[PDB]
Amino acid sequence: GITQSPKYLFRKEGQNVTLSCEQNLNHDAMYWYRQDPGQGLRLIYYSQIVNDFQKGDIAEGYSVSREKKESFPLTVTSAQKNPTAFYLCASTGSYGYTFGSGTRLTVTEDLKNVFPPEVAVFEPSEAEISHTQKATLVCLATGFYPDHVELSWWVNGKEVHSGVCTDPQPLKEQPALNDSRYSLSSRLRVSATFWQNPRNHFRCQVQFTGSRRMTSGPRIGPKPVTQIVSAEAWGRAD
Amino acid sequence: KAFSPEVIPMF
Amino acid sequence: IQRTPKIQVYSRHPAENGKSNFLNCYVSGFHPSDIEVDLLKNGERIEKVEHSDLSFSKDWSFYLLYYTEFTPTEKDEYACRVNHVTLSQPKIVKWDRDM
Amino acid sequence: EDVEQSLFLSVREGDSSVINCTYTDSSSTYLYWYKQEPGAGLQLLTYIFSNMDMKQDQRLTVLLNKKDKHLSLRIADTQTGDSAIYFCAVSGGYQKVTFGIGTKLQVIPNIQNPDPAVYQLRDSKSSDKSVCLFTDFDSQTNVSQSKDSDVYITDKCVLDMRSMDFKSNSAVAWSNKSDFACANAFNNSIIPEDTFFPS
Amino acid sequence: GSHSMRYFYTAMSRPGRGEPRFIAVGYVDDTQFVRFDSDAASPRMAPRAPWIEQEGPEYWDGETRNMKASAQTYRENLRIALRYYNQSEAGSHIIQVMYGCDVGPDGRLLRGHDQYAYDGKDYIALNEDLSSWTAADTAAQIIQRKWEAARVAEQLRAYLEGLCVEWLRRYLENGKETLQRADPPKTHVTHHPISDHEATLRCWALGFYPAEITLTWQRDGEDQTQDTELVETRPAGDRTFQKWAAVVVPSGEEQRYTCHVQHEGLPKPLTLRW
Repeated sequence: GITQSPKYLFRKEGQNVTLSCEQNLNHDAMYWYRQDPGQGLRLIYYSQIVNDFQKGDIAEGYSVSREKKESFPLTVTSAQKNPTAFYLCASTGSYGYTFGSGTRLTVTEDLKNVFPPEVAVFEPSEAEISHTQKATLVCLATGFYPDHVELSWWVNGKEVHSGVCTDPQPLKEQPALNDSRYSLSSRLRVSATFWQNPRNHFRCQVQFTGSRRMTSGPRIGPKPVTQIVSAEAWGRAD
Repeated sequence: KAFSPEVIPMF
Repeated sequence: IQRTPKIQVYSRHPAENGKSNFLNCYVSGFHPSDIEVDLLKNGERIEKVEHSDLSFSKDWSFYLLYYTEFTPTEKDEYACRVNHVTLSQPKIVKWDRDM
Repeated sequence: EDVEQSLFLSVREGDSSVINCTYTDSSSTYLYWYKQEPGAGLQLLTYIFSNMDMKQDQRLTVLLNKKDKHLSLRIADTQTGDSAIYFCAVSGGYQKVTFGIGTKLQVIPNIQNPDPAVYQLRDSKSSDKSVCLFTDFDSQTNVSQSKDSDVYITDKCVLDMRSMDFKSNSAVAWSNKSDFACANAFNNSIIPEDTFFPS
Repeated sequence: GSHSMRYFYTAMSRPGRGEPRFIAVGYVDDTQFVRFDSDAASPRMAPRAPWIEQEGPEYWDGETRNMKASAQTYRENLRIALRYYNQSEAGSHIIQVMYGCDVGPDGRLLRGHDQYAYDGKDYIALNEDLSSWTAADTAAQIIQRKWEAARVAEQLRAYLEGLCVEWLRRYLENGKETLQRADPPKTHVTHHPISDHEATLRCWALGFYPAEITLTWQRDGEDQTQDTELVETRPAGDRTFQKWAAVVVPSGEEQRYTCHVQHEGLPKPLTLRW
């Protein structure tokens, strides 16, 4: 019913950003919340009807509009010294709320720290195969910042969901640092015989959401832009 | 005391 | 759609000349709610005049009680003057201490 | 308004979980449960009016003690997909809701025949600096953070081979050190028997 | 079927003048206990009966926030009605709302109520089953479908079966001295000569509570309905009520006429002569 795009957003300190929220549910009322660790859901702004907006509990530095139904775009200014949050758009028609899938905003001091992931696949060990008749592949996405990745596994050109486990949480390369780069691992486990079939193709794919066109980059390294990084393997017959 | 609707009785 | 006000003018207690009482004008059965009610003493409009809170009967028509504190005598005469969209001109209903 | 719920909560798969909530205001006549997968939105599960003692929907049962201002959610025969954050919420009307902080519910799968082992995987591409995999351990096993700073070890996570109807735990370790060998890459922690295999 | 609680809302659009006026009033039986007017300096739910004053500040705050919010609801409902009926935005219109519960002597629900009107005519009404709606017209029919889909009945049924019943029981206990002690009428008969042959006998009932009363005239113990002038029951102003009944009677023949008074506050039905 409600769609929020994009799923991740990245902005330099002191720069306006408008988050998108669209609905096909025909509800009158829509709402904007934020969610932070060690805190639940704090209201920001709400709109019971088109052309009307009311401040929530924490509006300091936010602005919204409602000109049509269907849509309720939030804008984050140089609000607090903490605009980094998970933002959830919501609507009501009958008891309770319908929620969008949320947008993550990360606001940084400076872009010097943004990096795309490096992606590598690691092939199953011969021993696991002999001991269990199962084969576990492993994918590592390393050195990325911010933590805005979507990792997926693709078997013979189509995304798989069965047999896959991806870390719920990234590892910080250096856990003390605020702006540490990140690592994430995933596993795909298949039958021994499936991995042993050399016509089976295995691709680990990492969508990274980084910089856009109109973000300035002076570093001599390539600009860490929104991109897909992949690594692959074919099956090994014995 | 008065009725306090969760869901507006909107026409 | 449109209903014309019913009117009763009366006192809170049986009228005794020289004693303190209240003078009521109960205006009921009307629609819409906009109404002008004035109490009169010898043709003159009384100033300290209050009313109850707008309410309505099962048939959606409105009622109101207008009242003022007063001392009846035998020489003074009282009335209620009502105006409303359903009316040609203001209807004046005289106070009758026996009704 | 002030709603309190346990951060709490880990149950075995097949057992029954109960999540608790209390609220302070008598005007809270609309009471709710939502669940959230981390990274996604809240999904409405139940609502109840303060009028009612209990309400049931499939595997979910909500009881309310209006006197004790106490709301509970019972999940019958918990499954792996029940693992999530659970939020009670209360409103006095106009959807002016107060959400609790949320209760993270962890559903532990029963590993049928555990075969805890560490394996070494080779890079499909370049040479060395590769990964070790600790898998098939039961769900009591901890798996601890890395002693060394240049060694990365992940949390355990549960993988469901649905076609085979087979669940299993695993944790992944790697390092750029050459004196790093899989033999004792996981040895830095508590529980199971011992370690290595690879041929 | 001893008791009832009732709330009435009046929402009056007045294009040209300010925003639409919103007035709410609450009753237990025939006693007004509460009042809200969106026109006041600072709009607040305010007491109108001694026994409600004992509710604390958070009762008053909660009721106030509800009324301010209910104002907004009906302010918008006026605009929707304006569209459904294709009316000029220059015209003044009125939405009215009624709801409440009836309880028996036991304190148990007999039935609930929730009806809405537009410009003095029925619009939509909750059925007695508190689960379904009856629309008065094709415009209200759209509302019914909206309210059906949004399941608006569920919350109303919960209010009426629960909070409505429980607060009414509370109020009847707190105000028992006044709400549960019926004040019998004070009755007298007056004589008004209209000529030589005829005089009016007027039978008075004064200072009674509740409003429900029966006054009848008999001649030689037989009824006189066609010949009885009845006025509508009217408020005294002090929370009590008045009524009178009159019959035109021949002179000398006054002793054959009897006035009969029934009211819950009298131990027995009265019989009065001049």
